[PDB]
Amino acid sequence: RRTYTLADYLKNTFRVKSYSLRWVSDSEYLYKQENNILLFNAEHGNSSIFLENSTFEIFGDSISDYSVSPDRLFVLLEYNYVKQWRHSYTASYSIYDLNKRQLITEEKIPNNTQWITWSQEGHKLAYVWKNDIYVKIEPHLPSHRITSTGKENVIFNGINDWVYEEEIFGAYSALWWSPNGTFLAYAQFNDTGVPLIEYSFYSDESLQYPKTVWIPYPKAGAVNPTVKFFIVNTDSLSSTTTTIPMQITAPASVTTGDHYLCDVAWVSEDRISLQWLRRIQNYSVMAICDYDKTTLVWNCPTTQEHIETSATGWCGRFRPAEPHFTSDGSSFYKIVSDKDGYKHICQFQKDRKPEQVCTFITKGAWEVISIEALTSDYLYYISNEYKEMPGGRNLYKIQLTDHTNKKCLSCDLNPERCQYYSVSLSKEAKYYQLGCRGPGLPLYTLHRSTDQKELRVLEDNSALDKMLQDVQMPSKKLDFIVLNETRFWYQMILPPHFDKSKKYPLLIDVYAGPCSQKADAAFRLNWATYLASTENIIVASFDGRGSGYQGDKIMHAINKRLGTLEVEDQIEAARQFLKMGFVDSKRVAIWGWSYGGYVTSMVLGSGSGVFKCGIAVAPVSRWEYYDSVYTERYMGLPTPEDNLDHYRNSTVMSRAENFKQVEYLLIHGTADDNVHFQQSAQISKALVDAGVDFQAMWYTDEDHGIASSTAHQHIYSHMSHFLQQCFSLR
Amino acid sequence: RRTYTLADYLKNTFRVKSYSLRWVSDSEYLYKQENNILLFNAEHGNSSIFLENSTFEIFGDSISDYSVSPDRLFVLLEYNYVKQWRHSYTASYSIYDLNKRQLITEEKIPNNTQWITWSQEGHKLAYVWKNDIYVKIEPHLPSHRITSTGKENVIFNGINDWVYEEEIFGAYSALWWSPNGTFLAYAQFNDTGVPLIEYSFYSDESLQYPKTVWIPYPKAGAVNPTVKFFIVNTDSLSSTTTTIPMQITAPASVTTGDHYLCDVAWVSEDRISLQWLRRIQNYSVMAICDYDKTTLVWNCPTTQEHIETSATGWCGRFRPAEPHFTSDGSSFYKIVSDKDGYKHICQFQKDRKPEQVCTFITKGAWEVISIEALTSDYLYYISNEYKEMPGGRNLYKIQLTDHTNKKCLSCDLNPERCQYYSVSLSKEAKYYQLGCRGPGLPLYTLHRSTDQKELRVLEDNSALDKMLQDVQMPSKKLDFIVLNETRFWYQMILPPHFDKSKKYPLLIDVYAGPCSQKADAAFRLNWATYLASTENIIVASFDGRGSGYQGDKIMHAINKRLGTLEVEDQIEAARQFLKMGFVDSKRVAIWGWSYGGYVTSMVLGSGSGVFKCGIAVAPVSRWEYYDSVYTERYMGLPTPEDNLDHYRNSTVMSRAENFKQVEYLLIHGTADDNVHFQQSAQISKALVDAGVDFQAMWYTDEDHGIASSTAHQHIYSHMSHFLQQCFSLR
Ligand SMILES: *C(N)[C@@H]1CC[C@H](C#CC)N1C(=O)[C@@H](N)C1CCCC1
Repeated sequence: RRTYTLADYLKNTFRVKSYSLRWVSDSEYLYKQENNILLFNAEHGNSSIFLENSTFEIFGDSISDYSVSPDRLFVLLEYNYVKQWRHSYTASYSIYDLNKRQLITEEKIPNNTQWITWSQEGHKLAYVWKNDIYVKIEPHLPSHRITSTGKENVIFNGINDWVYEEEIFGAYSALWWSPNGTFLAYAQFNDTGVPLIEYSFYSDESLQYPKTVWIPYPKAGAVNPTVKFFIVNTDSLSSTTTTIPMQITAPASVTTGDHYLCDVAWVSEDRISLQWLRRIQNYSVMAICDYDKTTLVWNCPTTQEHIETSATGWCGRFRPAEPHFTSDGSSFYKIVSDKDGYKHICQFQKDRKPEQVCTFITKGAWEVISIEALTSDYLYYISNEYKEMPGGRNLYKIQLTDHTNKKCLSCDLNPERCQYYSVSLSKEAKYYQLGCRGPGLPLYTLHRSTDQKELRVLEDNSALDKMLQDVQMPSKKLDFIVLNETRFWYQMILPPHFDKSKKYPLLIDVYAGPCSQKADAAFRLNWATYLASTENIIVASFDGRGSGYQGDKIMHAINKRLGTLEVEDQIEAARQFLKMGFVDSKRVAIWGWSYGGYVTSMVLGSGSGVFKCGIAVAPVSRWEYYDSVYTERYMGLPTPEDNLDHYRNSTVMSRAENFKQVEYLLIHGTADDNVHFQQSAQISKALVDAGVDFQAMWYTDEDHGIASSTAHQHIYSHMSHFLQQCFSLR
Repeated sequence: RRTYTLADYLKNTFRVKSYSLRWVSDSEYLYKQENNILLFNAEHGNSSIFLENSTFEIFGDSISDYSVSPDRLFVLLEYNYVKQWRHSYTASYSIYDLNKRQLITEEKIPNNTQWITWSQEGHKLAYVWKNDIYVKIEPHLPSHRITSTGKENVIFNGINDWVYEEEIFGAYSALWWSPNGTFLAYAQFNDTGVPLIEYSFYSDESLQYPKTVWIPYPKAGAVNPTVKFFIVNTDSLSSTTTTIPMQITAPASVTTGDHYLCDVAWVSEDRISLQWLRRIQNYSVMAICDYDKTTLVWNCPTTQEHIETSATGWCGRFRPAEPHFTSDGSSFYKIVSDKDGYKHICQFQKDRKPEQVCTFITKGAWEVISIEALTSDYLYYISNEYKEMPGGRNLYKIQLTDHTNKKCLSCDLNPERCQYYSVSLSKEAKYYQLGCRGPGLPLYTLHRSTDQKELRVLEDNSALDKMLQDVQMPSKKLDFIVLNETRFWYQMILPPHFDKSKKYPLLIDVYAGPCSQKADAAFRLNWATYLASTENIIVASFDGRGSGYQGDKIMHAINKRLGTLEVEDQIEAARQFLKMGFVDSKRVAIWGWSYGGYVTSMVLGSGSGVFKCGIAVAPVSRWEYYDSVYTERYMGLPTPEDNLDHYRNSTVMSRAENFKQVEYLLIHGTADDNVHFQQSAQISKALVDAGVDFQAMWYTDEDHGIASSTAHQHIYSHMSHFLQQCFSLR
């Protein structure tokens, strides 16, 4: 008879478990249990201690993470983790020798490393420190410095500058070991002409004068950083004081103007795959380069060029998809849009072919989410094909020799509980583990790939289940509405004993950025759960135009003009929800974070009269303020020669007037390096000039995520009270 | 039957007039009428046009201000006024030749002048541009550059750096023409070791990357700017390419460590008065320097040193008072504390005298506010002696030859309407104009000094009076309560038909900084007027310890420990108001700006239970964040060797917990160069860490005054709604 309190959410009262394993081979995996890394044998539950409750304690309680060398001989112990940006951070490291049973203490690794990684083979280490790359052929041996051009906020060797880390790679690392570890490829970035953004950091109240953080950040249209790709021969390190890395230069069709390095992918140890993109992500080129043993040079013949294009928008979902080469790198499978605009899997031959470079191996009005593995005879992938549910996720399997032999491996399993699967195959797909994120409580099981026999259940949230028994959980409808003759999915978090006859207040949850998906079949315990279970508020999300994985027709619909259709469609969907009867039209709200805050604001300022109040957290107010790689992908360049008009037209401040008809709560982090605060500061000023009263809230020194513990609780409590006040509740 | 709306306040519906004249001689004055400067004759209303509706229009509508040369031959026309800090700003200028009847166009004055001024005599001009001083013996003639060391944020010649402009001189100007204009004295400041504060400026939404403003600003304990005083011979300018200014060096008893230049005052043209202060404003020295015609040097013999001291706190109210020399500079009158700690007027002889340098010419448990004029036989001053009201202001007069011959000149006049006078005597006190700011509507009259005959009434707000007839104005009680056997005045803005039997909600208006005075007899039409006349809220202020003009016992009571007594006494006074019966104890609030916001916050965080809600605008959160000259005057140095403990003890964040028992609204300007925002950012963070919900509001690009038009209206509307919500009104 107890409800799901905001405290339950903020204090993470009801923990949801999972089974994050690490395939160490084609048949064994590592698993952390009671702070003990155990080696498990897929097949027979056969287990065994790998690292003990012990070890980890030497480095006290600061052991941030661990990385086992592929040959399982050493373990990297991360500690002193200091975050910086979405994925970047610096730590301290120690190499533990499993065999000799103790910490290597000789040629230690610098106490402020920005990135480190094992080779794919033995115990080779490559790490970036002070923006320069270093290599240690073996843990006990000394470091060999690979670069020295490294310089803060200027030259990045082996790590990404701000925009690359955020918009292109989504990772800090810019290193790539070749298979067998002979070479080490890396990218270099020059942030020289890139302009700076500078925000204040107050720190402990003891700091008398606030700090100033500056970051080379390119806003739409600004000068971007530049790139260079190198591959260095890791073997010759012992015979020189300095090795000379060879450089690969981007293809001619990309060099005429600004461009980016899209993706890196080693094919074999004498072949590497590189994808390049033009600043106007209209065009993309994936070159395949071969190592010339004679002239000790890499060649990227235009015969193996391969061009990807888009006349509807940009390339790929957020960037060209990654290639998956056959064992002998003669061919590769890659997800690309078919004639109908549906992201599917098709085959390529190393050498390009005149307007027939592909052969689609998948067809349908659904899309392939990702290629999970490629055996010598099978291609395992994940799609949203089943039951025509774009919001669902299932694991499939096609036989290379026979494209008709296509079988779903999770569709049957638990149709009730599971409709959203995540996968994880062993080193050679002998076994696989399924992650049911599906409708019901998450369920983890592993199966033998041959016959799919479910060897055993790794984790079923029985524990959680027992607890949620004494609690009044809300439900989640996941259906679709049809507009202009097209299906448009949505979801709703209905409060407990939801009576379709009564009328509840509605809260629209938004994001709606290009290729986003807020309506899916995944189980979650968030603030929306609290809102329905205790405030009796229906929280609903709607994936409209410019969204999800439903073909380019729908996604590219927003091209060159954000702050348009995705905004309208959000309003339209609310109307449709009202027509569904059980919504108290006199109490409808809308909120969102980042892109979501933008749309919230764009909706509240639409004067549509449909919404009472709204909350925007770290919203974008006008695209010229946001970074280049992201903005330009959908908006082009903010110049009169391109899309300047649409830029200036989609401003939030341009709608300050319409805010008089709404209660608005603007929240922004003070140290937000992603969405600059400048954005909200610009919005509040616009409303002040418009004589529109509203509520604001800044979070001192908080990130783009406002995710520090106290801040996290504070911001949700404050928003809760805002809704309570707005919905006449409390 | 109509009330005084917030709109009346924000739109300045009911204008209050005045009569700001400019004595051009001992018998004529200038006055702006219908954008026409008219010359009036004191005695017979005899008027006459000086400058027409015309002239001013050439420079369109940007004519910011005008300055008439003392010999009335030329007029300085200011336009293109660009503010910067409390008093600083840059403009463009034009000199209009009254005689030749047209704008001088030859040797124009630089289009970005930081400061300019006529000599006290003819048409000599001295102006600062690019931090260097220039002189033009006559308008048509070319400029003679006096300094060249001038450099932005580093070397200031003739203008004050940030802290001097704000805390010492309260003006941008650091130039002083000698009488007869032979010399031009000026101060120079080196901001070299002074640290910088840097805030962001967003500007129009069109600016893609926000600006960063940096200002050398010394926070408590930091390295201060340094000073140097020079006097240059303005006569020799025509015979050199460069003149060499002579420098005066501060007295020995001030040079051992950090110090400041207190005040400058020309005695005659061969004698100048300079006041110096030690960084620890415990000690002050006023040297009198004489010009040596032989060795062409200025001498400041220690025989004419004159020392001012304080064993209770600091010197003067906000700094040593200014000297007023006799015609022959043999003696001077200066306001100083007497044996009982009461600021009174006493005589000094050029040469100091061993522990008898003074002879008080005034006694009493009241204080002399200021010395208005010194005739060869009379000394006109202003005090709060009458009716024992420290909150009142009257004009007095003592005969030098007979100190018994002391007569009040405004006490009788209009005891009902006027109790707060401002004065303005002609060049030689032949006539004088009185400014009744008193209880009733302001009244301006001028009298002939001889017999005090009121020649005529310059302005009585009959116009305003007629309008306030159809409006329900609140009243203002100004009385005192007695604590620990001492009188402590307060005031109340009682709503219209105020019934002493009913119970109204109470709003405490605070400032309470050292030597402040919120309870006085001056007429005002502010937000407090709206609050009483329309919301029926009683707005009251209370001058407690460390306040007003009631002797050093009361003012110095707060020495070395701010955030103490002045805070408590504010709570005590609220209790006393509650005991007065007509206050609805269940709805008592408190608000304040700058120092006032500090106390509001210190009170709300006192957990005294006496207040429901409170609003703090641009508050100070801990004294180490505020500037040196101000903070140290009352707090000493933030070192363990001095007062570090009291600094750390009087923090607002140190009381975050007690805020759970109160609704708090924190407002701060984004471009506040005075109270750095860092202060509020530090407060909000403290509350967030304490898990205390509250309301915040930033004002993009607003000053310390948040006084831009739209911001002004927005911030008061927002505060009004906050109180309405808090007082269950609205
Ligand atoms: C706000 N008014 C800030 C807070 C501290 C200091 C005070 C007081 C009273 N202050 C000031 O702006 C200074 N500059 C003072 C100087 C005299 C009135 C304003």
